[PDB]
Amino acid sequence: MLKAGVHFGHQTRYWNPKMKPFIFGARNKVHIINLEKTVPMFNEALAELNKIASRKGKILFVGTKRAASEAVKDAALSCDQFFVNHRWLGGMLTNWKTVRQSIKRLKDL
RNA sequence: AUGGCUGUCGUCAGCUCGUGUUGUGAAAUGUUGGGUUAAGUCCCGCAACGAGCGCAACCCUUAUCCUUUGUUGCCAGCGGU
Ligand SMILES: [Mg+2]
Ligand SMILES: [Mg+2]
Repeated sequence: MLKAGVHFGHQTRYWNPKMKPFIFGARNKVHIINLEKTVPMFNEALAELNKIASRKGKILFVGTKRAASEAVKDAALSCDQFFVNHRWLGGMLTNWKTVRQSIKRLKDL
């Protein structure tokens, strides 16, 4: 069942009321998530996620921070899988048709 | 009442657009920020991504050197004084 050795929870106060259902925490000012509920979402997650990787995988691994950027430009970068490892230029989906040519310049370059 | 022309802030760094986003809306963002430039100059940052007019460059001149050209210009090495 549990696979996350030391991923436990995180984040002291700064919590978000909406995150009670998945919190069982306490230990020292910072709450532990609900290890026993995290996983039941690897079900459904990787499921409906796989259920469209076969329907034809088009993903986009959004993840940024000089502390994980290329730990995402990884076997994630590789497969049926796109990504963004730095500042997410805003409107890049909603303005893909202005940005599409921001690509044409990348390649032409 | 005007065309054309001209002073002027000021060769100051400014003025805008599309698309995206935001607000009920006038509008906003972009162009609020951190540096730096002569500069909206540039670099980082950034719900914006991109662009046009201005900044800059392309023009004249000046400072070095090469090619060509030697009269009306030049005289280094020559012969004539
Ligand atoms: Mg400019
Ligand atoms: Mg100019």
